[PDB]
Amino acid sequence: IRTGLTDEECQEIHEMNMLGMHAYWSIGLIANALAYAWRPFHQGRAGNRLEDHAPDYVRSAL
Amino acid sequence: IRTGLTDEECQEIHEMNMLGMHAYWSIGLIANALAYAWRPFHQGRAGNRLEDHAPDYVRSAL
Amino acid sequence: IRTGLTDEECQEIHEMNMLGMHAYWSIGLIANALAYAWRPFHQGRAGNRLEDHAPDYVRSAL
Amino acid sequence: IRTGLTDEECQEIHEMNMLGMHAYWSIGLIANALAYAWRPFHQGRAGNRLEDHAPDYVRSAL
Amino acid sequence: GLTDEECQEIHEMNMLGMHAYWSIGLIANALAYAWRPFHQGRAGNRLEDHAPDYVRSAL
Amino acid sequence: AMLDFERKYRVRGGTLLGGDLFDFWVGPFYVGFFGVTAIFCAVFGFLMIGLKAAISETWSIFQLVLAPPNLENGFALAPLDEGGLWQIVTACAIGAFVSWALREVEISRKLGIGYHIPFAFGVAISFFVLAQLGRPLLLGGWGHAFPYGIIAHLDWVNNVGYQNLHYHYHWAHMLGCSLFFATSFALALHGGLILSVTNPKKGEVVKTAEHENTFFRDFVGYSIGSLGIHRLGLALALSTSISCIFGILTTGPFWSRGWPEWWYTWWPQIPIWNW
Amino acid sequence: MWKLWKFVDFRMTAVGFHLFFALLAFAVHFACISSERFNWLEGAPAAEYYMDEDPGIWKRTSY
Amino acid sequence: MWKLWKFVDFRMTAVGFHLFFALLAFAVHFACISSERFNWLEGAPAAEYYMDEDPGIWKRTSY
Amino acid sequence: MWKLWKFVDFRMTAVGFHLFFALLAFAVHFACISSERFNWLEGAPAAEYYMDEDPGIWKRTSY
Amino acid sequence: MWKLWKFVDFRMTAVGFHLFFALLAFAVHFACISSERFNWLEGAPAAEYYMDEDPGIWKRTSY
Amino acid sequence: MWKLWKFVDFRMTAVGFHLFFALLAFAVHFACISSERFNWLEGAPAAEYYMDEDPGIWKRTSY
Amino acid sequence: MWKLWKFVDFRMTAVGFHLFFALLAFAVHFACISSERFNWLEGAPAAEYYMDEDPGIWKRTSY
Amino acid sequence: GDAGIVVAVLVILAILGWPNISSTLRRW
Amino acid sequence: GDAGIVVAVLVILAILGWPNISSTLR
Amino acid sequence: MWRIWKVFDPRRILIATALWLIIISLTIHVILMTTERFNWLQGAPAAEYYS
Amino acid sequence: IRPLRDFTDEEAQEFHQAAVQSFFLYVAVAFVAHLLVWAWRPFWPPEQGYRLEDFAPEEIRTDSFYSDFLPT
Amino acid sequence: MEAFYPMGIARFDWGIWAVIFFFVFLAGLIVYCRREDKREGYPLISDPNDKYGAPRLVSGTIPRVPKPKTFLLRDGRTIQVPRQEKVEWDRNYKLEAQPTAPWPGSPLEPIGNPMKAAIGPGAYAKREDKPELTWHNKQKIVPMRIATEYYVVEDDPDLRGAPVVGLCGGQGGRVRDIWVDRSECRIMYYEVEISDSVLLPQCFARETRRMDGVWEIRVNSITAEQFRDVPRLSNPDQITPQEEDMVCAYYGAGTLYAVPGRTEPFLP
Ligand code: A1LZM
Ligand code: A1LZM
Ligand code: A1LZM
Ligand code: A1LZM
Ligand code: A1LZM
Ligand code: A1LZM
Ligand code: A1LZM
Ligand SMILES: C/C=C1/c2cc3[nH]c4c(c3C)C(=O)[C@H](C(=O)OC)c4c3nc(cc4[nH]c(cc(n2)[C@@H]1C)c(C(C)=O)c4C)[C@@H](C)[C@@H]3CCC(=O)OC/C=C(/C)CCC[C@H](C)CC/C=C(\C)CCCC(C)C
Repeated sequence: IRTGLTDEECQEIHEMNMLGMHAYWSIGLIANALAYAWRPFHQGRAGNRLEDHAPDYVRSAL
Repeated sequence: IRTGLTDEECQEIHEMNMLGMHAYWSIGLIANALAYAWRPFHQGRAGNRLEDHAPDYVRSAL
Repeated sequence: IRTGLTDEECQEIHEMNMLGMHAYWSIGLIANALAYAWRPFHQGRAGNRLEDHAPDYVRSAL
Repeated sequence: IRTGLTDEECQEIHEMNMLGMHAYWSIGLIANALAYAWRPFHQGRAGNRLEDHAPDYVRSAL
Repeated sequence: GLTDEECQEIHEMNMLGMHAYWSIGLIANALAYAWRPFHQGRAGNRLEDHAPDYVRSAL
Repeated sequence: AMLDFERKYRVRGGTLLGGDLFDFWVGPFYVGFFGVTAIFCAVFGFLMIGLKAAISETWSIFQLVLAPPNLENGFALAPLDEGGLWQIVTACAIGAFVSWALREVEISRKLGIGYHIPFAFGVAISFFVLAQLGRPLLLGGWGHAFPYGIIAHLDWVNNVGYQNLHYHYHWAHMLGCSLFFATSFALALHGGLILSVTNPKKGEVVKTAEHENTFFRDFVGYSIGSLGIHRLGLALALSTSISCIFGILTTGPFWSRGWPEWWYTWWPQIPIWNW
Repeated sequence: MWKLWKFVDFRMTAVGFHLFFALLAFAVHFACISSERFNWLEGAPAAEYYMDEDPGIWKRTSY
Repeated sequence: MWKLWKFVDFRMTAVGFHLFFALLAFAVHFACISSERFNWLEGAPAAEYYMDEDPGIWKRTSY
Repeated sequence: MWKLWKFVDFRMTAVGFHLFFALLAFAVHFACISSERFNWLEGAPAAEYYMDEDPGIWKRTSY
Repeated sequence: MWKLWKFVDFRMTAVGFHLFFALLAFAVHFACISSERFNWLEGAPAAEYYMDEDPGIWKRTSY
Repeated sequence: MWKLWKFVDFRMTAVGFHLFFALLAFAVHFACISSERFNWLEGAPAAEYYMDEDPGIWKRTSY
Repeated sequence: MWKLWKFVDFRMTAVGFHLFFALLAFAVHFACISSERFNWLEGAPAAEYYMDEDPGIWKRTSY
Repeated sequence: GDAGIVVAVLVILAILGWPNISSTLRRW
Repeated sequence: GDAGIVVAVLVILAILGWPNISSTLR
Repeated sequence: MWRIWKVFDPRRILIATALWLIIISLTIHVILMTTERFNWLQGAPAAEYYS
Repeated sequence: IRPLRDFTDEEAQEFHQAAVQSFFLYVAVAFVAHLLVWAWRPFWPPEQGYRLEDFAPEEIRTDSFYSDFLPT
Repeated sequence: MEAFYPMGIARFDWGIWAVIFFFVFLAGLIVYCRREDKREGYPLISDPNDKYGAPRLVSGTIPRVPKPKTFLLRDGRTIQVPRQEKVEWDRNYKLEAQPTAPWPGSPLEPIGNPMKAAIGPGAYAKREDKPELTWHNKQKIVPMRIATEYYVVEDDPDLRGAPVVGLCGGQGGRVRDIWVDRSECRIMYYEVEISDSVLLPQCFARETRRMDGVWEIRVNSITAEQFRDVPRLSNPDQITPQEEDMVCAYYGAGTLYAVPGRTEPFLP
């Protein structure tokens, strides 16, 4: 029921856990900002389907 | 729960881990930079489908 | 195995390690350079498909 | 390697065995002679197929 | 373990076996090559390319 | 890299073929000469599978198949692009399975245990051999054996089953499906029983053989016991492999009509109820 | 939440999270590949390339 | 994170990372192979060979 | 990495690397075989035979 | 519920909830993908883009 | 390499080479049987029968 | 080579040789049966019956 | 050309990564 | 042509490697 | 590099190497058999001849 | 504990010398074999390639390395 | 790459997604089963026969060796698996053998008589030295001279007094009594008196009906002489799991070491 870790062991585990979690969180946030600026993830009410905005000759995989 | 490793063993394992992780990381960043300069991974709003930029005789697997 | 590897034992293992890894690395680099001078691995913007450069009678596996 | 039966036990077993085998043999010879006189088992050079000796209207299973 | 003289005997036996087989197989390959050389010339040795079109080729 | 008790048993001897030259361990694996030959046949057969993937341009474990030659080829050696690769891999698979079973014989000798495991594996190998040799011999060519593709041998199973219209009705298929279902049923029962005895609710003591015996006596009226469950399990799985042998060797060779028609041929006409 | 490691094994949590995030990176890259807009491997044009006004995300736009 | 090896086995971590990166290098190389633009084995032309403007990535280009 | 063998078994590492590189060398020689340009066994012509100019790799060539 | 950990295993509860919420996040992102209105990967238009009035949710609109 | 058998067991080396050479002889004879040029069992003609010039090996012959 | 039996079991050598030679006698007889020229059971004619000269084996014959 | 640059770079890496040269950088 | 060359090379190798001569150069 | 024989049995590495050599030798021979130019058994013409 | 046969450092050096010489002699023999194969038919394609279909007339049957058995 | 509402988009469908989820569960299940596999013999130990030391981090940890499992027993004992008495038994196990070669993975050749070495097929585990009881605290493995309630069924041969022959056919002894498992209702051992008494595991005994009509026990594992060296029982009328394990291991030793040939291949 208890891991048996001391408070100091838990605190060093937690500082590593915070560093890893928040480094991954921030790198992922920057990555998602870059991908969102590349192509916004969520369509507007008009959508972002190529069939609805590109001309007929532009093929769309639907 | 504890691996039994001392602080010295943990630190030398960590020196080796930082070496391997960051060497792989830098070599991979250079490799991805080379591949990105060869062909950028992410298409622009125009895309990079051959069908959309190349003439009809340029066969496209898409 | 009643004792772990000594620094001497580990060092003589790593001597062979580095010899093998770096010899394979250099021989592979030379082999890849030879194969690259034979036929460059990465296509230019024009590509290197035969269908895009060879005449019609030159059959291509696509 | 041996059954352990005495000479007299083997002799009485053999008496019963000769009795059974030769009684069966003679009864079978009488039965086969009766079946042979009824219809000889082995055809002559002419055979004994109905289709070869009977009129056409006599149906034969061959 | 294997003694010095036992390794000697094993060595002569191994030399005899390998060299006898090697020489017999070299003669066998020389005979099969003289019969029909194994490796085709630039023209190849397919029957279809050289036979007069009525010789059937399994190829 | 070695079990807490492993070194206590890692002794020389027990080899069928290999002496002390191949009698060693690489990591956990015992090698033996039959281990060497099993690795040879396995790696060469996988390299021939990769060769077929290369020549067929099929670099998909699912879409790639080494199919046997055509039926018109008969028993002849085929071109590697026309079933010859399948023949090479058939030899490789037979060799690898036999070498694996013989390495298991070696391991059983070294451990002093019976040869039951290599025997059961050899029953499975016997299925493979009779399917890839017995069916060609019965039907007159390597093309009647199943191919070597993860998904494509399923297509062969489909087509060979549907050659007899409704393959479910095959007597050997009915028996063997019953045997596979009984094998999974009995493996579920047996694993569940052993775990139930050794993992009761938290706070309960580990139960005994009497507990498991009375469990199945209370449950279904019969308990087959510790020895009986393993004997029955080996029997069920083996018998399902023999049923597989009979099924693959009879569908086509011994009945070219539908298995529904096979059932109609005898069962409805059994004179006790055909009137 | 350092005290979480008094009751929840950190090795379990970290190993499972790394396994799940390998799973999830594959899953999400698969989702991007499955989207024509987001399949960088096929490089389809974005609809913004052919639109004139910004489509928005929460912007109340009408046809 | 030198203290991670007080709690997490480094041999497990390094071996699993090397196995996963072998698998992932294979998977990523195959992902490139699946892509027409990036299949070096087939050597298809790049679309930039056929457009006289830089496509960009975040350039906000329009038709 | 000279201290790696104090922790990670060198026999395991060397054997596993040799086995994985055997598999990978098979996979890569087969990847060349799968490529028309790189299948040295079939010996298909390179597209450089039919183009006067050097295609480049990073060269910003245009149609 | 602070006394629930006197009677219910917290590591069991937390691990189970994290597993279940991983599955449920997958299933719910999936339910969004299953919807034409909500598949951001396919990016279909919203019906509000074409109708000139707010549809509402509880608004008692009439045709 | 006189002392090789002092170290490597010659007896099993010879037994294994005999088994492997039985397999190899079978394989090589089957390769010859598969070859139309070399299948003595079918007895197909040699192309040398129907060609006036010697085909040669390494002869640098031309059409 | 009389000393091979100081090292190699003659009983199993002879048994394996007899088994392999039974299998090989069957295989070779089946090879002859498979051959149309050599199948004595079917008794097909020899091409030498219809030839007007000796074909030879190493003779440099021409059409 | 680009291919010549790649081949030269690979050769240079092979020379520098050669054990007799890479081992000059050992620091124990 | 060169087929005779290969045959001669193989025959020479067989003669040299024969035990009665292979042992002379032991 | 001789110290690798303190790490690994020379006999076992020799067995693995001979196994690998047999495997790759047969694989290469069969691969050449699958080719047109290098299948000596099929005997196809070479492109240098312009058959 | 103590192995029956021991493999000393000098014995390891001697085996490594013998094995390196054996490997290099084996590689040299294999290289001579490869030189013979290359002189027979070079196995590195030139810029024009060496596909027989690219040089032979259509009366010469040329079969591609790739087969159409699995159109995937 | 069409959308497939409500079944997905491109290959991001729920066929493949239930496939992925089940493969994730199957991987977790294989990991769980591997951890359960690591409840015996783990953590791994490298081969002591090694010119190099032991790496600090040992193999067999990719699925972590789980926390030792607690078993509550009928006798009131709380045992912990891996049982440390077994681990220390393996650590301090007398080998009577040497590695054939100085590298890990080398087999062990016994120094002297391998029948008495308790090495390899003769090796045995540390087990309980108190005789096992049934649920009703009755002696679980008991001779029929004590458990008179147990009888050989009528259709089956009662081999009390039957000859026990060894590998070479020599008379190993005579069956004094049959040891049965009360819980399993099976013959566990044949007590074989030698002209002293030893035990013969039932799976090491072939009850063969001679053509005389006389039943005997054929023991392929060991010879008649080696019957004298079977580990004896500390108490004649009871056997502990340790003694069971010793006797079975002695006959397993015989399976490879009873005669010089059976440790050798057909062709070496
Ligand atoms: C055509 C044909 C071909 C080939 C060929 C072959 C064979 C046959 C083989 C091989 C190999 C091998 N490779 Mg190679 N290749 C190829 C390419 C390549 C690449 C690319 C880039 O692409 C890479 C990176 C490789 C690499 C390698 C390794 C990994 C291995 C080993 C070597 C070494 O050692 O290293 C060493 C060497 C080397 C090369 C390595 C290094 C680099 C550096 C860092 C740099 C990187 C960069 C990057 C990635 C970027 C890209 C860009 C583009 C523009 C996009 N490969 C081609 C395609 N192969 C092998 C193996 O596998 O083994 C196992 C074999 O067998
Ligand atoms: C149709 C109708 C029929 C019949 C009928 C019947 C029934 C139903 C039955 C019988 C029998 C029986 N048989 Mg008879 N058969 C028949 C014929 C015959 C023959 C011929 C050849 O053909 C034989 C040899 C017999 C014989 C016999 C035995 C083996 C058994 C037993 C019995 C006795 O013992 O006598 C007895 C015996 C006796 C008869 C024997 C005899 C020696 C002898 C002299 C010697 C000489 C031989 C020969 C072969 C000569 C040939 C001729 C030619 C070819 C010209 N079978 C028919 C076809 N079954 C039984 C049984 O099997 O049981 C097990 C029964 O049930
Ligand atoms: C339409 C069509 C159809 C069909 C088809 C058909 C035909 C033709 C046939 C069959 C079969 C049958 N199946 Mg079937 N199916 C159906 C379905 C069904 C069902 C349901 C639910 O519905 C069920 C449950 C069923 C099942 C069955 C069973 C029983 C069987 C199978 C199994 C086997 O065989 O395998 C058997 C198999 C075996 C034994 C195998 C062995 C390996 C070897 C050595 C081992 C090794 C290997 C390897 C690779 C190694 C690995 C490595 C690691 C990984 C590292 N079904 C449909 C209807 N079907 C067979 C027989 O007959 O049997 C009897 C045959 O022939
Ligand atoms: C076409 C072709 C291609 C490629 C190629 C290849 C091969 C072959 C390989 C690879 C890899 C690898 N990569 Mg790559 N790529 C690619 C892309 C990519 C990406 C994207 C997103 O795009 C990423 C992120 C990656 C990354 C990576 C890693 C993870 C690994 C390692 C490296 C390292 O370590 O570092 C390196 C790292 C790195 C680079 C990263 C860093 C952060 C960064 C800056 C930040 C940002 C991010 C993000 C995500 C955002 C963006 C998006 C948008 C839309 C804009 N990859 C392409 C598509 N590959 C490898 C592997 O897998 O291993 C196992 C291999 O083999
Ligand atoms: C196209 C493409 C794409 C992408 C992509 C990718 C890849 C490839 C990857 C990724 C990721 C990842 N992401 Mg992403 N994305 C995307 C989107 C998204 C979203 C949405 C909403 O949409 C989200 C929320 C995400 C998120 C994420 C995370 C979770 C991870 C981790 C990282 C981090 O940490 O960051 C960090 C974190 C983060 C970013 C998160 C944040 C919170 C926030 C503020 C809140 C939220 C909001 C919401 C939900 C609302 C809705 C909206 C409306 C509807 C309007 N993603 C797209 C679609 N990716 C990764 C993974 O998986 O891991 C493993 C990877 O690999
Ligand atoms: C009495 C007594 C005796 C004996 C003895 C003895 C001794 C001591 C010895 C011997 C030997 C021997 N053998 Mg004997 N034997 C006897 C018999 C016999 C017979 C009959 C049947 O009669 C026969 C046939 C025999 C054969 C033999 C062989 C196997 C060997 C040789 C080797 C060689 O080869 O060289 C030589 C060398 C060489 C040849 C080298 C080879 C490259 C490699 C691999 C190849 C591979 C290849 C591949 C893989 C690829 C192809 C493919 C195709 C394309 C597909 N024997 C008697 C019994 N023995 C040796 C050995 O083993 O080694 C170690 C020795 O030492
Ligand atoms: C057509 C048909 C045919 C044949 C036939 C037969 C039969 C049936 C048999 C045989 C054999 C045998 N071979 Mg022969 N061949 C053939 C060819 C050949 C070759 C080539 C060159 O190609 C080789 C290398 C061989 C080799 C041999 C050995 C290894 C073994 C043993 C022999 C001895 O011992 O001596 C002998 C030995 C010897 C000859 C070896 C040596 C040289 C050296 C290294 C050099 C090499 C070179 C190279 C590879 C390159 C050139 C080519 C080009 C392309 C120009 N084979 C053909 C194709 N088979 C056997 C076996 O397998 O074993 C078991 C048998 O049975
Ligand atoms: C009635 C009894 C049965 C039984 C019993 C039993 N099977 C055992 C043992 C015991 C006692 C073992 O003791 C042994 C073992 O070690 O693992 C536990 C073993 C094993 N069986 C395996 C696979 C298995 N077995 C199956 C069926 C039963 N197995 C029946 C039900 C099935 C199917 C389809 O039902 C499968 C896929 C492996 C995991 C392992 C062998 C490894 C090998 O052969 O090495 C050799 C090593 C390798 C890598 C083999 C590669 C050889 C060729 C060249 C590779 C190409 C493969 C083929 C051509 C096969 C056809 C492909 C299909 C797509 C068409």
